Amino acid sequence: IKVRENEPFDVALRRFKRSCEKAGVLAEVRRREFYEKPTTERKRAKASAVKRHAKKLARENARRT
Amino acid sequence: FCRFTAEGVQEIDYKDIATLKNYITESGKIVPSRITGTRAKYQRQLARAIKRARYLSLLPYTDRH
Amino acid sequence: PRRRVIGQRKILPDPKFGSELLAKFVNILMVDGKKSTAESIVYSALETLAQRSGKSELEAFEVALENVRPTVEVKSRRVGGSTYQVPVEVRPVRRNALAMRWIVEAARKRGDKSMALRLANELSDAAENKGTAVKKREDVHRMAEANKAFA
Amino acid sequence: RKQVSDGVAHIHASFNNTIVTITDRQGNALGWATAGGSGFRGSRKSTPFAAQVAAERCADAVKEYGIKNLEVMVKGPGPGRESTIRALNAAGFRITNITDVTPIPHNGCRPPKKRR
RNA sequence: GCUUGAGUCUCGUAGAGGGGGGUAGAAUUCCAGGUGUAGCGGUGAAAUGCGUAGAGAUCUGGAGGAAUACCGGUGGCGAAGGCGGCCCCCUGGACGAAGACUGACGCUCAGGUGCGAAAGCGUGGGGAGCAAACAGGAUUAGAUACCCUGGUAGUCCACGCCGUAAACGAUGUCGACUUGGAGGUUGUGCCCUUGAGGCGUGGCUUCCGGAGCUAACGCGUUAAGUCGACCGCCUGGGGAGUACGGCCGCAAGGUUAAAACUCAAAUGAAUUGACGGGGGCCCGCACAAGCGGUGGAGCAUGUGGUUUAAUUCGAUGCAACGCG
Repeated sequence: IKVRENEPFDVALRRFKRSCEKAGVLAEVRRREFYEKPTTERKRAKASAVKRHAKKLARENARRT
Repeated sequence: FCRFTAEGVQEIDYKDIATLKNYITESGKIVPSRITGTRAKYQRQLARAIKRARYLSLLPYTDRH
Repeated sequence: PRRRVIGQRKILPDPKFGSELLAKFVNILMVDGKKSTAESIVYSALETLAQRSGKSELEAFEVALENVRPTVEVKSRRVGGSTYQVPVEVRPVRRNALAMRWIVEAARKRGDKSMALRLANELSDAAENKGTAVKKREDVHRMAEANKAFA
Repeated sequence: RKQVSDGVAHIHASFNNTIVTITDRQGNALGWATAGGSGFRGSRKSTPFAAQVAAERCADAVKEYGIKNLEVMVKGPGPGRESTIRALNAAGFRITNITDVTPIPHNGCRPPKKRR
């Protein structure tokens, strides 16, 4: 959340920011309590994660060519 | 993806921040086992080790300071 | 133009001193297909402004529209919802086009005696930064430059 | 005036405005500017450009403090939070570091349920 | 008698299981001050609102209340509801290793009893945030809605009460048997920790799939497969989980629970379309860039209406109207 970024920088270099939390928590906690959608969204995305693992397992195809 | 707890007898302690400072990030917040290996059992044990550290001020809750 | 990215169409130059630009000016001024009277009108207007200004017709046209050729123009690229004025910088041929067309509509308006005198006095005002066509240029330039918040 | 040496530059970047303020080691304000005050009343002040205009207009009014180098420190999400850094750089302030204190509750108050 | 069911014991393990008590940090709000200024806020845009009494911003100090960022994981625990900061106290269960002990001590249960999210109710505290009701602004044809600014009960704590939920894997509990694959998590035995290991076996567990079953979707060793035991429940849709009566409750209401009358359907799963202010790709003067027109005037002509004795008949959304 804090970087010196030595003046020979010329850069943003704040990949720490969008790599660690800043938006991953803030823009989704800014509102919306609802107490129950976390589990719903959780298992939607988790079904998609297991589906990615299924893709990685069964990724052997013919390319239509 | 090395769990230091594979050869680490004398299981996780809250005084060995020398060893604990590797399971956190620049901010002071615990890292996920999906990215640092760390078999889930020891990940939970080191989670509460880091929490007790933070209580004893051996680690910061955030990098606000 | 869905699939077509088509190019340009051939245009023959000036029968007077050769100028594709002045031919395009003739074709922007032409009405009913009267190319002969269109080129005659432009010929007399440029030669009258040339005796006035003491520059040849090509240079008079050049730095008399160069004060009306625009830089940025406004478009409505609606994204994520409502439509708002994104200013696109205009390509050079679009500059030529908009400039000539504003001058020609300015001459259609501003009626003094005859279209020749109208257009000639008009691009004299555009050479000295005074006409309704250059006022159109500057009003597009402040219709943009107030929407820079979109780039 | 008071010839202050160096300072910090807070960018409270919200979803609507982008408040730029300049402060010092001790945390006292020397001047400020905002994308809503710099024109851009409404739909434009929630854009990244108006944010950099605010940063320029806040580089204004601190030329009288001789502030040499700036510790830019941002806060919150929004279209700003990067264009204000660009402008605080292009204004000729030696950006010595780019940190933030963007506040994160450790699961504290319940947030408003807004926006159906 | 017996040990293969069921238990007890010795050693440990994992855990947001439970109740009681402390405590920490981030953060929102409030209070006081410092600096500083005309804006803040909010939205699709606004406006109510806040602000020159000097706010929003930044800083320091103080108060108080609720929930515990990351760890976080179809990960764990629990009968179900449900339970997630850390620490302490009392406490339940699960399960693994080996060995011993009892010797059918079992399974299921009407009525009965107990626990039972949230809302809600009584008594007393508390009250930061959020927020029914409420008020204002805005939208709209109206808008007692969404949206915005506020905001009371309430959410919080103790003690009672209610006793319902899509209380839902919509899947009663117990036991046996019947091909597989990859996982997650928690035990443990063996071999070389020979160096992040390999071979077995217990528990809980997520996903695909075989035989079978099913109306189909699907279930598929955690069955909706093959069976056994006990329980609950159903018998067309609406009337109706309603009325009356009983029991409970302070009240809200809960539980048990009909009838007349009326319809010949209501319903499930899947199929082909059509449609979407669903998604992806694409095309047309469809739009965008541009030129010229119509709508205004006069006239030609066709049409509706009116008129007349007749103003023949027909086309009369695009796809009728200078049309037959």
